[PDB]
Amino acid sequence: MLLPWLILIPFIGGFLCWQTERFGVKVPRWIALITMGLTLALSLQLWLQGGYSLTQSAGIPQWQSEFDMPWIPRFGISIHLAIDGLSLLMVVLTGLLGVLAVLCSWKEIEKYQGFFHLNLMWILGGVIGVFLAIDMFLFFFFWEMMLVPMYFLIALWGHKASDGKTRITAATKFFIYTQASGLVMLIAILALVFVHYNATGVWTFNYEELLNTPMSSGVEYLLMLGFFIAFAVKMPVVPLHGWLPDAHSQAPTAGSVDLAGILLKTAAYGLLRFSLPLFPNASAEFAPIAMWLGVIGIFYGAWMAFAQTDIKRLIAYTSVSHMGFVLIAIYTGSQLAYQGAVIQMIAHGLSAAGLFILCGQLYERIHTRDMRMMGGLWSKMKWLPALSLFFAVATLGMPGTGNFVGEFMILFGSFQVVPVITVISTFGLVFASVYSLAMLHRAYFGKAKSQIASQELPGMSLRELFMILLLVVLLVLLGFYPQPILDTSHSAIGNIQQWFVNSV
Amino acid sequence: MNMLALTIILPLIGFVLLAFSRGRWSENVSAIVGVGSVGLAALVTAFIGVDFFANGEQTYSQPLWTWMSVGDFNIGFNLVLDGLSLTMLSVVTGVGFLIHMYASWYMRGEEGYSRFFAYTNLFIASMVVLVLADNLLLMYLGWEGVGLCSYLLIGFYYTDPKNGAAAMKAFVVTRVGDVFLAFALFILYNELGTLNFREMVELAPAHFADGNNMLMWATLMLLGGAVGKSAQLPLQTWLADAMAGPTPVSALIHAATMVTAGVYLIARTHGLFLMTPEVLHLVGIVGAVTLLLAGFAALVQTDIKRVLAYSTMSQIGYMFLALGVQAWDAAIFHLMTHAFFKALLFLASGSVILACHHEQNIFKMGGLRKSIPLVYLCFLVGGAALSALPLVTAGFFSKDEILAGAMANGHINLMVAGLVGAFMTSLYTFRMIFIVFHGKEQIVTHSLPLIVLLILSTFVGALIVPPLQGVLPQTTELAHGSMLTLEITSGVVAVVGILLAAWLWLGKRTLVTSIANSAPGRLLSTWWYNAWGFDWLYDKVFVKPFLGIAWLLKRDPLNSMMNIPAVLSRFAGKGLLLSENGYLRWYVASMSIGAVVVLALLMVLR
Ligand SMILES: CCCCCCCCCCCCCCCCCC(=O)OC[C@H](COP(=O)(O)OCCN)OC(=O)CCCCCCCCCCCCCCCCC
Ligand SMILES: CCCCCCCCCCCCCCCCCC(=O)OC[C@H](COP(=O)(O)OCCN)OC(=O)CCCCCCCCCCCCCCCCC
Ligand SMILES: CCCCCCCCCCCCCCCCCC(=O)OC[C@H](COP(=O)(O)OCCN)OC(=O)CCCCCCCCCCCCCCCCC
Ligand SMILES: CCCCCCCCCCCCCCCCCC(=O)OC[C@H](COP(=O)(O)OCCN)OC(=O)CCCCCCCCCCCCCCCCC
Ligand SMILES: CCCCCCCCCCCCCCCCCC(=O)OC[C@H](COP(=O)(O)OCCN)OC(=O)CCCCCCCCCCCCCCCCC
Ligand SMILES: CCCCCCCCCCCCCCCCCC(=O)OC[C@H](COP(=O)(O)OCCN)OC(=O)CCCCCCCCCCCCCCCCC
Ligand SMILES: CCCCCCCCCCCCCCCCCCCC
Repeated sequence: MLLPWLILIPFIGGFLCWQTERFGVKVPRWIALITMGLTLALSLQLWLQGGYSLTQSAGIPQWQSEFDMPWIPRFGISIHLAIDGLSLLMVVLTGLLGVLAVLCSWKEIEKYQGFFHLNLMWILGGVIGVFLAIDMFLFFFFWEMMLVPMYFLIALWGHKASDGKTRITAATKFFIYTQASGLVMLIAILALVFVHYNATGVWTFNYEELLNTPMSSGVEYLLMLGFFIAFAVKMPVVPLHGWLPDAHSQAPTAGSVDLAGILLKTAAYGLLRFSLPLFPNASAEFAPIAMWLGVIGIFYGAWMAFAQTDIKRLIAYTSVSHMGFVLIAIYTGSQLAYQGAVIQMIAHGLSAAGLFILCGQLYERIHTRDMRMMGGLWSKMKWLPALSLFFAVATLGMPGTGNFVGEFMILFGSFQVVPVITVISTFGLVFASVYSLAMLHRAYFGKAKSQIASQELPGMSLRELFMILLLVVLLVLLGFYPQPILDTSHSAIGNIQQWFVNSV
Repeated sequence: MNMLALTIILPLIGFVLLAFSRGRWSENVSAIVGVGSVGLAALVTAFIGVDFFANGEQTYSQPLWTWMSVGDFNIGFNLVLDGLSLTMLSVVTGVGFLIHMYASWYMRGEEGYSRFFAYTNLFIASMVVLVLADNLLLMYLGWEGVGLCSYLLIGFYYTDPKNGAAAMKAFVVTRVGDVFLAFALFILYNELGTLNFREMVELAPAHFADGNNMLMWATLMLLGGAVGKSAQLPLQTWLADAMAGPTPVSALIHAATMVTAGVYLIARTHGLFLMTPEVLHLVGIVGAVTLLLAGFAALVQTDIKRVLAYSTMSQIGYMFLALGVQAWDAAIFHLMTHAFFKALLFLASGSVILACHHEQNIFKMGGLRKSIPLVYLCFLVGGAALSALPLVTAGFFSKDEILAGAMANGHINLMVAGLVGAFMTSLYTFRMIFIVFHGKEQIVTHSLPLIVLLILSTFVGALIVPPLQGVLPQTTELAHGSMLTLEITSGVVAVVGILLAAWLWLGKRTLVTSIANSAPGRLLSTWWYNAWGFDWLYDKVFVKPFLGIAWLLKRDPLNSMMNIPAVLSRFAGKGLLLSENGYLRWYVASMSIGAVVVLALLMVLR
């Protein structure tokens, strides 16, 4: 019931930020803040009223809330939303990151701020719709709908220091990758729908009805291959990964647009929700390839991030390595590894949000991003280097932050399933510590090798410090007490794991 | 006894307050907050010990909450307290309090006062978590917090990039050790389904009745994590380089907190190593080799802090040898004594450095006994305790217990290694003492810790016993004649090492300069100065290929591989655009070509 409002409130809010620019340039930021606060409040109200902690696993489908409306009755297409523990967790994370993104661009008084805010809210609404839709056409619709505002934000409101041609090139590369992968996913969806139509005679796109689809061996492999191409481009999984550092480099200066659409794990959610229950045997056979791809992605992202002279590209390849960890977790078939994957995804979103916000604030202070131009910044900034030290400590898998709980439950489940990939991924954790230390010592420690890093810099504002400390508090509380997050998503993970291991 | 969580709450409160102070408080207030948090932890430790001894040595358990609960994976936030945990906690709190008072005197006039005190308070809290945890995951939390605080304290003078490189090497080697510890954690949870120590020692022999290979692997990776944190073979190369922090940082790392974590790992999980005797023998062999190599490296070292580090290395090697001969109480008693005199030696070395107002090699100074009599006395008694001087020093009693347990269990090669290591220990210790304090002169907040460690490095430290009865198994008792001749042999070895040091370095270095210039002397001194080429081997085997792969991959080859179809599409479009030349005759010719192609295809496929 509240899910259509959960999707439409960002869209109506973005339309309001566009329309209320005539009353002032400082108005659409307040409107966007109000509507993301309303979205987050609705998500938290769904969390409180759901009773997710006391919910027990009953098998797919099992939704805490469900909405149906016919959209295209010729193909049996419905605007069909459904929320359970995992989807609610991702919706809450999306709302929190949207509030952080709206706050992160609070000092932009540009003449066209209203369209920027509409663009951001439409990205957030598309991400929420991806997390909520259980109709194949609607899920694909939101999946490709959240990319046009992404493209326009990167291309027009991107990094002003870089040339326009590089911004358009990076945005076009990102759009081409994501939309071609979405098209392949659509072809897999259509072939699955047609297989179900020949087997049954009923036109439908519903996830619940397409679950019991009798398919031969080889067709199911192709369908899961298309789904995995989409969910591996947007994860990212190597070699389908260059769009992520190219778009992070040319992202807008404040870093809000990084948090809005690039930083939310829609692809791994789709792997958990759509790839494994619909195609269990084919995913079971593709598990070694995906797990070795995750190992190669971890080490490729580590060696990439160590060799990066750009901070934003370093955080992008950190995201690549941690998403490789999640990809290893997803194809294990273990409840403990799945719960660790959920915790790791939430904690990695929080840590990368803190890292990108601190990098944006640092670029506001110093107007450069090259590691050969900073050094010894601890003595010049009041708050930024210690908070960045905390967040780089979080991204190396340090206990006390939720990332450690994430990768360690992932590796416990993986060692229960596959030990060699577990031990190689732990060496990947060593590599993660290596590049985090390299970034810390190239950025804030040492002696200054530039003139702009030889002067005293102004301290951070109250709102940026407040939101970064909020991220710090959330990461620490997730590291020390991850139990409410674990009990929130216990039923959905249980249903997915039981459906995966009971149909092989 | 119920205030066991206060020993972590108070240092955590101190660390949080001193971090968020950001130097805005005065140095008096920051020092008061830091050393008062550590002193409150020490006082709560004293009350806990009083209640523990008044309760008849009963193990106490205080759960706080549940960390993780995913199906059968149940990890709890529980603290435990037995005799071993009480000994560890008392050592950490007392030695940290003395070091904190010394640092409150020592860091005066320095930047990052609150940062230093916050990092040391977090170090104390993480070590208390390490020594109080009842499950391996909470102990891993304390383990990694201890490693993080070691990284943050070694590179305290961040302006020099060499300190940052030292902190890098320290954290990377300790992280490899923590990955081996994680390997052991994964194996133990996969086998027994639990991470509690008592549950391991309860349902380990029932599960491993048929096969013992996985338990052997688990104990091997436990040993790997232990030697990762205790700076032993083969993960020892970080310590001498990671000297880069201040003197109280080195004292806290070498004496109280950091390198005793591996010994606490081996002694805490003693049952699992007891059912795998080959791994325990490997622990003993690793300790023996580490102490021998540490002695040979400390014999030629020219820096006082570096030879103190290799002395710490040889002491932890003796401790690992004691663990490998099933002498657990001797190992923990040696932890107590070695923490006391190594803290004393490092504080005296810091006083020497501040008196010399520069970090120089030991050959630069000489005849410093007249300038600083108290520091000379501190260094003398610390060297006497480190060299196991009989009947006056606690180090003699602790080492005597170590070799008594070693000889009483049928280990003779380890006995020979221990005797040679004691001889070399006395040799390098009083070599450094006679070089730095004898020759020709060229150039209340701290006296109290020096006096306390002055007292505790003597036989007063040997008067203190740890309450390890009922926690660790009892050692096999040696014969009275064998124990007497072992004490006589150890004392004789100590005094002949003292006399050889007085022959060789107290007088004019003639035979030292006779054996120095020879080519065997050059090769042996070059080999022993560079830690037997272990750091060079790890640079050529793990660091250089890593840098080479990073330089080879910095251009993102997979991105170019996936961008190849874009180049193919551009080239194909450019080639196809040549047909649009704008000539009408070519258009008619192409239309006729298409007609021919269509008709030929229809005729062929008919
Ligand atoms: C797992 C593998 C199998 C499944 C694959 C599924 C498909 C999705 C994932 C792969 C997508 C690969 C996309 C590669 C090109 C990315 C777009 C790009 O780089 O555009 C920028 C570039 C122009 O930039 P610039 O370098 O400045 O050009 C100089 C000219 N002025 O633009 C250009 O140079 C021209 C761009 C033309 C349009 C893009 C290229 C389309 C090629 C076909 C795409 C379909 C997939 C075919 C197989 C791909 C390889 C396996
Ligand atoms: C302009 C130039 C540049 C741009 C263009 C570049 C090229 C674009 C086109 C690329 C794709 C080519 C065609 C790929 C699909 C091939 C399908 C195929 O061979 O199917 C045969 C068989 C069908 O199954 P069948 O046995 O008939 O089932 C009935 C009874 N079992 O199939 C099977 O039995 C299953 C076969 C599975 C393996 C084949 C598919 C490989 C997919 C490769 C990409 C993904 C690889 C994995 C992920 C990588 C990392 C993301
Ligand atoms: C560059 C991107 C685009 C790439 C090219 C476009 C997609 C190419 C897909 C190639 C598929 C090759 C299939 C070869 C066998 C065909 C004959 C066959 O076996 O048909 C079986 C069946 C019809 O007979 P039926 O009585 O329905 O039997 C039910 C069996 N389940 O058949 C059916 O019911 C329908 C079978 C459909 C199979 C899935 C097709 C789409 C799969 C997703 C996309 C391709 C794989 C992922 C990407 C690869 C790399 C690009
Ligand atoms: C690792 C160091 C030592 C541990 C202390 C510090 C840990 C990190 C502090 C921040 C995060 C704290 C997260 C937990 C807060 C307390 C809430 C809690 O856990 O409640 C659970 C429990 C009551 O529920 P119960 O059912 O018994 O739980 C079992 C599972 N159902 O609750 C209880 O039974 C009561 C538990 C009370 C615990 C009070 C701890 C106060 C700590 C103050 C620290 C101040 C500094 C924080 C930052 C430090 C640096 C990171
Ligand atoms: C738990 C027991 C032990 C178990 C193992 C735990 C291991 C993991 C611990 C993770 C926590 C972070 C550890 C590293 C943080 C280092 C921060 C730091 O260096 O702070 C010092 C700095 C002030 O130092 P200074 O250099 O003088 O000032 C800057 C220049 N003007 O300070 C500043 O500039 C301001 C403060 C910066 C951030 C301090 C730490 C924040 C995170 C912890 C507290 C979070 C808030 C408390 C509530 C939590 C939720 C209940
Ligand atoms: C012998 C038996 C036991 C073996 C156990 C496993 C191996 C243990 C290795 C221990 C030694 C590690 C030494 C690491 C030193 C790190 C410090 C260092 O060298 O720093 C230099 C450099 C600084 O970085 P930068 O930011 O560029 O500097 C700014 C300007 N100074 O930073 C660098 O150059 C970065 C160096 C990164 C090193 C990464 C090491 C990864 C180790 C992976 C182990 C894999 C084991 C299995 C291998 C396959 C076996 C079949
Ligand atoms: C999806 C966003 C997640 C943000 C991080 C949340 C981490 C969990 C914090 C839970 C609260 C912990 C402290 C209070 C515990 C109260 C327990 C009450 C029942 C015993």
